[PDB]
Amino acid sequence: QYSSNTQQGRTSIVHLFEWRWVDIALECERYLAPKGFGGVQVSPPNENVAIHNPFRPWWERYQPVSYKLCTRSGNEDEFRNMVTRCNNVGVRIYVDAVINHMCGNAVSAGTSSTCGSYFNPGSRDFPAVPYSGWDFNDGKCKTGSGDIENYNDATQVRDCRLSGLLDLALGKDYVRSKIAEYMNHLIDIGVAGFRIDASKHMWPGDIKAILDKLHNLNSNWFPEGSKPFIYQEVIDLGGEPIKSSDYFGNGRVTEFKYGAKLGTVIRKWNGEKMSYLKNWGEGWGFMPSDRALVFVDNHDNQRGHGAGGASILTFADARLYKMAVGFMLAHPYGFTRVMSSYRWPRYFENGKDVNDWVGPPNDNGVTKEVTINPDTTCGNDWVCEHRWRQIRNMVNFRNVVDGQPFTNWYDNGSNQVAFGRGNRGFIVFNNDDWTFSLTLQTGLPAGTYCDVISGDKINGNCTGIKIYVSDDGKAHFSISNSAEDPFIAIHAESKL
Ligand SMILES: C[C@H]1O[C@H](O[C@H]2[C@H](O)[C@@H](O)[C@@H](O[C@@H]3C(CO)=C[C@H](N[C@H]4[C@H](O)[C@@H](O)[C@@H](O[C@H]5[C@H](O)[C@@H](O)[C@@H](O)O[C@@H]5CO)O[C@@H]4C)[C@H](O)[C@H]3O)O[C@@H]2CO)[C@H](O)[C@@H](O)[C@@H]1N
Ligand SMILES: [Ca+2]
Ligand SMILES: [Cl-]
Repeated sequence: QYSSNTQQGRTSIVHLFEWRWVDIALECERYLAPKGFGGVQVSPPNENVAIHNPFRPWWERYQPVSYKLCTRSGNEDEFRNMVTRCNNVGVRIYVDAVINHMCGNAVSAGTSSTCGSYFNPGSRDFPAVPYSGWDFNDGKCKTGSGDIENYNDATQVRDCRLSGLLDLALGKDYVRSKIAEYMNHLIDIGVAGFRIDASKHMWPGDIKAILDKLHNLNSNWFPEGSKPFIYQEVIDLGGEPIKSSDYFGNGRVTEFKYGAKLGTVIRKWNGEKMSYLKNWGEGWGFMPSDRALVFVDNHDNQRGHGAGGASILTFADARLYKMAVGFMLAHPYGFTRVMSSYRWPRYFENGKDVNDWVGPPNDNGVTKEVTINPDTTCGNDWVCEHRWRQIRNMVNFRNVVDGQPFTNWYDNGSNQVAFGRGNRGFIVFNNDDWTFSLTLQTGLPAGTYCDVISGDKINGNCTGIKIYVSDDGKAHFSISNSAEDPFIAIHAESKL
């Protein structure tokens, strides 16, 4: 469950948050494959509650009504077509699996769901599964409200209702079997693994019992005996009884300390600075590298949900965000996930965004297609971070340096730092208020290299900055603090 199952030499996944299946399939073919992306995390593919107040929020997708593959992203046929077309070009698909709970206990009964299935939360009736009152934890929870009241009590965190969401009885074999049926349907289609949503709210032993029922990956694309890649969402920032390490038996775990601390460093908040990143990783108290799923922001914390945190960097602070993402992709710690977002009407009212619920770009609830502008950016209000040159070219940097040791570290005692990955790549950052200009040891063979942050290599020339590495591996770097991108990266495949 720890191996990504990506094609050899592809090292990252991109979260195409709320994108339609037909758009993802085209994106695999035209962009992700030739650019070396390993895989795509998709939003929940299972039928959910259509919530009309507020209007079609992104979060309605975390309120399941059935395991039918019918959502605003498209139907079962479109889902199958996407997975096929992606695997056929060597790009994997990872599913966001919502298995802790069904919908909110106070949603009205009826057929207001993305596939028209009837459901009755009040009587616990979900006949398209089917589930009944017998399949929920109402009798097991011991709080007055039936909802989670206290994160200091590990038992109620697992047995009671997260924010009123109907809590599935994952202790019983019937429920475990219905969930396993859904996941096996996905695996046979050609899915390479799963983000397990709300993992903190399930017993690690109940997750195990469901994963024991899973098939091996589809033998047309994957070697015999391949297991789905599993990464679990657990928010463990310290100081509560549940620990991310309680989940290592099942797969990888999301390391939320990563993006909170890196955002603080890059913003230079709290007395922190880039020279302290010399021991980034386990030195900062993070979980082991071989268990971590890392990221700068995710779909929750980029809009103040989940753990939130003011330090989080997102597309909305583009200049610092590209640097943070650039550091993450150059550094060997963890398995990396890049976010891909949409814009929404951000409106603050006593220091909270009251529009944090807004769903993807839409026409009366119908998801807008991803259009591609002539300069290769996206229209219709999709951000497409994954197509920003500085991010895409760092996704390739990580592939080119895969397996190479962290070496040749330099720092000025403040916010000018540089490091190498073996003899395959070198990266230089200026986050200080003055120019960085210095001759440094790169570890690279002699030659002319294109800086892949400012430009691209094409036809034996560069479109941006060029760096000249001499016979002893040294090169001069000059980065103004006023630079729009104040970092430089070169690697073995950017050499002329
Ligand atoms: C009925 C309910 O509907 C709406 O709730 C929505 C939320 O606002 C959305 O954020 C979204 O939640 C998703 C989800 C549930 O499917 C789980 C994910 N993330 C969770 C995390 O798993 C939880 O543990 C919890 O995090 C807490 C930490 O564990 C604590 O340590 C501490 O830091 O507090 C945090 C915050 O409580 O909540 C996280 C968000 C998943 O990725 C989420 O996207 O969807 C739900 C369901 O629609 C309404 O917003 C709400 O008011 C209604 N009561
Ligand atoms: Ca639970
Ligand atoms: Cl996540």
